[PDB]
Amino acid sequence: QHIVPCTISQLLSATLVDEVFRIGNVEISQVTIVGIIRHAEKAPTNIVYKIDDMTAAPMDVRQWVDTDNTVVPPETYVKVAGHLRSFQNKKSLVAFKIMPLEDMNEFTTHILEVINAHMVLSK
Amino acid sequence: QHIVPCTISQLLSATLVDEVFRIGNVEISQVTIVGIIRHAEKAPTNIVYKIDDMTAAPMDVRQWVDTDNTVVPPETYVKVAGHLRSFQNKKSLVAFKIMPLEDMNEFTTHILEVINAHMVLSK
Amino acid sequence: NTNWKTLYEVKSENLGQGDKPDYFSSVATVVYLRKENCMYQACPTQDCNKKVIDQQNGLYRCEKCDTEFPNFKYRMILSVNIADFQENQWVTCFQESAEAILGQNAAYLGELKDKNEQAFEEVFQNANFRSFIFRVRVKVETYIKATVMDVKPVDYREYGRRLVMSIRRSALM
Amino acid sequence: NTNWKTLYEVKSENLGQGDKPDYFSSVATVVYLRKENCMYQACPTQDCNKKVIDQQNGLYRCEKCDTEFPNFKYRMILSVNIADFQENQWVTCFQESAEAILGQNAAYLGELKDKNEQAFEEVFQNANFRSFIFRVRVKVEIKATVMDVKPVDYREYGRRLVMSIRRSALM
Amino acid sequence: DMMDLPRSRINAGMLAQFIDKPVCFVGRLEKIHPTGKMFILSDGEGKNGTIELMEPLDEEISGIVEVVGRVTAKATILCTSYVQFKEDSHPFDLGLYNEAVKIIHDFPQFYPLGI
Amino acid sequence: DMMDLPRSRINAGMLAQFIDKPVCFVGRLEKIHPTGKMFILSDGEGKNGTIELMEPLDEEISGIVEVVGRVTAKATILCTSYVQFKEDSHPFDLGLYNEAVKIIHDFPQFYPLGI
Ligand SMILES: [Zn+2]
Ligand SMILES: [Zn+2]
Repeated sequence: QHIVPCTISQLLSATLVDEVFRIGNVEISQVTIVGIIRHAEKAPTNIVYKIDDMTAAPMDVRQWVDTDNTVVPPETYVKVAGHLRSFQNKKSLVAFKIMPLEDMNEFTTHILEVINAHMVLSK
Repeated sequence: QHIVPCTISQLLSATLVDEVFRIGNVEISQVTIVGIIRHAEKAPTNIVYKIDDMTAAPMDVRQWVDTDNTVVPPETYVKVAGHLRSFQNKKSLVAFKIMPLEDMNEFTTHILEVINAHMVLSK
Repeated sequence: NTNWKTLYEVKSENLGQGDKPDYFSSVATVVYLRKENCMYQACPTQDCNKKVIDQQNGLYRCEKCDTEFPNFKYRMILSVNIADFQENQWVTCFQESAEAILGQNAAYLGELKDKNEQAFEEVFQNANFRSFIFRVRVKVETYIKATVMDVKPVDYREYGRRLVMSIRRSALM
Repeated sequence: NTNWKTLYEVKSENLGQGDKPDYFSSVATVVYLRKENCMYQACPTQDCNKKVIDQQNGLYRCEKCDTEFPNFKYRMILSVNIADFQENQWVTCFQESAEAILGQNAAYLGELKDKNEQAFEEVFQNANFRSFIFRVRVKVEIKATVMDVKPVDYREYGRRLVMSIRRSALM
Repeated sequence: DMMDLPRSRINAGMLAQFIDKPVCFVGRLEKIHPTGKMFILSDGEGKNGTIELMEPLDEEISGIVEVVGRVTAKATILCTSYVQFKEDSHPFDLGLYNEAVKIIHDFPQFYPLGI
Repeated sequence: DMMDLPRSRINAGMLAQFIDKPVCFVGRLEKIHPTGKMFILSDGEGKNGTIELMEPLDEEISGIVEVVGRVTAKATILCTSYVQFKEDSHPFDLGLYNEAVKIIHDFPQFYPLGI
């Protein structure tokens, strides 16, 4: 179903009471965020990128990679489909997709999509 | 012919190259302005209102009256259609009309029209 | 929604140059009213408005319904100049519009045409430099003519908004 | 010009009830694909595209052309689920669009269906969570039909975006 | 005196970029101090402005009010004059006024307010 | 440290209000001082912001640049790190950017900064 573009600051903030996630009073399932990649570690069960969108401290995004190894280089801009995964009061992002941006305009548009979307959703 | 929405501050800036009038590359003849009446004098030949739009000191606006006397009281917003007259190098306003303000939204809108006006007008 | 335009635009874009007419809307201020032809001799017949011929014989001939009558009918046909911050436009305004722009009825108006050559010019003096929203049809003509389909008193709060969006839109470029 | 609408608007305003169809456009993300039917066997005469019957004798018949043929022509008719920041919607993408969303002509793409069952699953993964500009038809029996899919233009989508936020403060 | 200089139109959001500057604040009256020497106004986006008067109020302010005065070091307005908008015909749309005010500032080349 | 703090997205005409704050400045590479230690970026409204390096440029810079840093007292930006936008595919719309920057700040509540 429906996917909500956010800012990391909106996530770190979200509350999870009532077994659900609510930034403001908007409950979020899946989400997207654009940000730049600060760190990337190939682990053995999934990759772990530290992604910055400047709104807050860069948050962790995890993508489950298989191995029965091409990581996105640091300092490159990526959008990310995924969902807020709270764990021991330590918000994280689980990554369905992770696409690098070819056209940086998409980066700009997100900021707008974010603000636009939350204004509409909120009431 | 055409009639331009302005602020006093812009009127003060207009120059009279070749006995004409310009606010930048804009030739101005007829002009409107909305403002508050700070002073009104009957004079004997026409009325003389000191009109303020908060953008510069209040401008003199005089309109021909007849005597053979309805003066708009002070503290009252009024739009003013009319033309700019440079004389002794000082600038005054000669008033085709002087419609006191009915709906104060008209005054807000004027600001909007002055801005819209000089944008299109400057190519 | 509405076809909002600016005088310069209607000119610039060439509205009414072709086949069928063009309809547009704009806010403008009346800059001038011609007091001459503003009134004509109207067939007295119901809903007919042809111009009756003055048969000096105390009678009036409407060529359209080929009849003659004594009685008269007054009908407005006001040529006007409306202008905005960039341009002006000479528009003709029949009974409907013109009665709005002036304040009275063709009956009340035309009469005062004889009485006081002044109290008359008074209505014309007053009505000038006022603004309205004009719905305006536009089509070419040979010997571009403008006809004022409607006239509403300007709504400012709504023109304010419209203007606002327009500025923002001008910004994006 | 264009009828940009959010999905919650398409639903809300109830496009689809009227006696004639409606068309809107939106920018949405493919959130899911149902590979369940995606392909079907079709009259291999150019331009007829009926679901030929398999006579089980290595001949197929098209009850439209009134003809039995030996050969094929695979055709796409993908059921896609798309979403935006506030709603989702099921549409159905025929030949043209579907190939636009997956990247492979149903022709070629169909044979692989059974060859490598996991290689098929390839596209239905790389295709998911991708975004587009969708042109959509809507009647009732509502029924979304993807008339067209263009890759999203962020600059233009951006402007449209700026103008709506502002329009929003004019309450 | 300030009545003879430009006086910038602003909302609460600007008060701090206008310290010590002669301004023009328009907002709706919310609360007036007992000693009627300090009332407050809510601008068009809701932010609040604190208007201080060198002297106590004669009549009752209320509704939309326009104040002219100079921004204090404490981000307030020492009010030199004020007028009450006329609303007996139509209610003044304060949020629109606010959008204009921001438009004025986004385009000073089209609505000058210096010298 | 810079990089773990919320950085506000601003344009040149905002520098003054972010005196001493951590920011993110996007703009175009105009002048690039000979010491290589300082450079100028023009924002999407044409206005300029001065960027100061603690160690002279290590490379050739051009196009759109994202600078993260703290706002100095002389209203310039002491740069902690910078990035050059990838354009070869689609030219970056610096102006659309700025329009977004204004909105980020007109609507804090829907694009907060910091937790
Ligand atoms: Zn007749
Ligand atoms: Zn067939």
